[PDB]
Amino acid sequence: SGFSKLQELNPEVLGWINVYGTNIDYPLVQAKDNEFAATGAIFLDARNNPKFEDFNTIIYGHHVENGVMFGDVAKFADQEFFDQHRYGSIYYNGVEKGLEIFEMLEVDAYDFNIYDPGIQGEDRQQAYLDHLLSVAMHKRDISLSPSDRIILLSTCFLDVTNGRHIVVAKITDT
Repeated sequence: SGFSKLQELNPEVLGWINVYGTNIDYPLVQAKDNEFAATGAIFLDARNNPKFEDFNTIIYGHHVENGVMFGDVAKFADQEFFDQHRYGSIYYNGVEKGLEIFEMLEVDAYDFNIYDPGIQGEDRQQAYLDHLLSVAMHKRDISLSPSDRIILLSTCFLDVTNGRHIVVAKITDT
C-alpha cells in the first residue's frame, strides 16, 4: 500500500506495485518527456492518466549499469515461475487494488503495436487485446474485456539489442 506520509517525504510517488513472492516491489512515478538509487522506481508512460483510468497503462523499469535492475520480470519467461506467480497488488490514488497477471511476452522496443498507451474505443481496445494475446510467450485464460483495465510492465532484455520483457496484468477488486 502507500502512506499519506510517504507522499509527504516523496511527493513524486503516485503509487506502489507489488507482485507476491517476487522482487517486484516498487514505487510508481511519472515524469514528463520519457531519490531511488536504492529500491528502484517504475515510470508510467507520460501519455497515460496517472490515476490508471486508461484502458492500457504502460509502466517502465529502466535497467541501470550497476544500480537497480528488474531481474524478476525476465523470470516470467520460465513456465513454472509464470504459473506460480499470478497475483499482486497495486496502490494508486489513495486506493488498493489487486493485480492478476495473465501474460508474459518478449518484443522489440520499437514495436508500436504493443507500446501504444491509452487506447480508446471498445472494438479498438478489443483489437489491441487480441493482438497482445496472439504474441504471448506465456498466457493464462482470464475474463478480459475493454471494460477492464490492464497494465503492461516493461523492462530491458539484456540478451537482445533493443529487446524488452513485458508482463501484463488485469486490475481487479480485492
